[PDB]
Amino acid sequence: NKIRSTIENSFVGWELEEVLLLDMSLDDGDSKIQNQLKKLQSPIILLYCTK
Amino acid sequence: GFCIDLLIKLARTMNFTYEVHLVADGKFGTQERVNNSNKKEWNGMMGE
Repeated sequence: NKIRSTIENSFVGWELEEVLLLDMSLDDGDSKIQNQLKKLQSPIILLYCTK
Repeated sequence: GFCIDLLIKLARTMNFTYEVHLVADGKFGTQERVNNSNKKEWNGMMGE
């Protein structure tokens, strides 16, 4: 929410390319996670996950 | 004037009232900074 709000309020040309919310705690979803990782490829990417 | 007659013509086929309120800024207004942060806010006409 903070990222989106500061992107919208800003006058700078920031272009968000999709949001990745894959869960690593799921079972048998490793192939889906790999597919999503392959699909998404950007020079700059932020991460929000545990250690 | 012109636009007033247009809205009167609109009224006779829409069954609604009106209370004219003239602008309090005297401008059309464009996308401008809020002068408090980086946010851009509407001024002039469209903000009203």
